[PDB]
Amino acid sequence: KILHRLLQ
Amino acid sequence: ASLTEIEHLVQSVCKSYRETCQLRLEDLLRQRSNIFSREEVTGYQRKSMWEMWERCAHHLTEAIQYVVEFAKRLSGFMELCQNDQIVLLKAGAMEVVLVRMCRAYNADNRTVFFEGKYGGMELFRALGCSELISSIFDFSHSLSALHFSEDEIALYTALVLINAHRPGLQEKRKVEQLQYNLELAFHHHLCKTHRQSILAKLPPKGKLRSLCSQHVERLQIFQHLHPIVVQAAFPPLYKELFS
Ligand SMILES: CCS(=O)(=O)c1ccc(CC(=O)Nc2ccc(-c3ccc(CC(C)C)c(C#N)c3)c(C(F)(F)F)c2)cc1
Repeated sequence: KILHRLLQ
Repeated sequence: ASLTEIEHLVQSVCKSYRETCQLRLEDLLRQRSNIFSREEVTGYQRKSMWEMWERCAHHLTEAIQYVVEFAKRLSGFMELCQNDQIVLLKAGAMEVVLVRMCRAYNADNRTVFFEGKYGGMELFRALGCSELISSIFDFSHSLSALHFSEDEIALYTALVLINAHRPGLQEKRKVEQLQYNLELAFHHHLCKTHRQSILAKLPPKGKLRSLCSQHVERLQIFQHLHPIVVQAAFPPLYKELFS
């Protein structure tokens, strides 16, 4: 879920 | 596709890279005389395996964060679906960092920039990953012999990321199209700058794949030895990408 937060 | 369109992509990719390159090349070059002393090296070697692993995982995570930003600013990337964005980053983020690392590598004395100073591979002996470390150093040495300009690193790393062969892609054709446009941009730039000689000297995909596989394997070995350390002390993003 960290990748997800970074992308938006 | 016009020639003006391709040139526009070249400059867009180069700009995206400059804005996300982490350290300016000049700053890395200026610090090359700043080399860890024998005492500082011994200091690193006496550190515990798990502390050294944690430190390396943190710095990799920092580097990876800049690559994620590179991707976000990379023409076409955010137009791909989120599934594919994640697939490409999971498979390519570490590979990009490994390529970018040649900038911080000094081929004259075989040292790499790490925590403020330059040190050889003996610096990392506490990790217990001699084969991995020497492979990374060998890969960086091979890349250094090509004498990449910053623009070349920008274009080459864009292609390392935008790879339509990555398993798990839902919109393969869309990624294929962007990859092809970036290949044109990269190869056009090499043609214009009379640097097509480097194409044959670029390392095969398997070299980068090997490094990432070794990294994952050495992590698994370590995480078996110190599971609570990884759970408690490793960066969340690192675990998401590599565990
Ligand atoms: C990359 C963008 S830059 O602006 O050029 C830049 C920006 C900053 C830096 C400093 C830096 O973070 N160096 C550093 C950090 C960790 C490591 C490293 C250490 C050990 C391991 C094996 C371990 C995980 C079991 C791995 C792996 N895989 C990577 C290295 C180097 F690879 F050299 F050993 C250097 C260097 C360039």
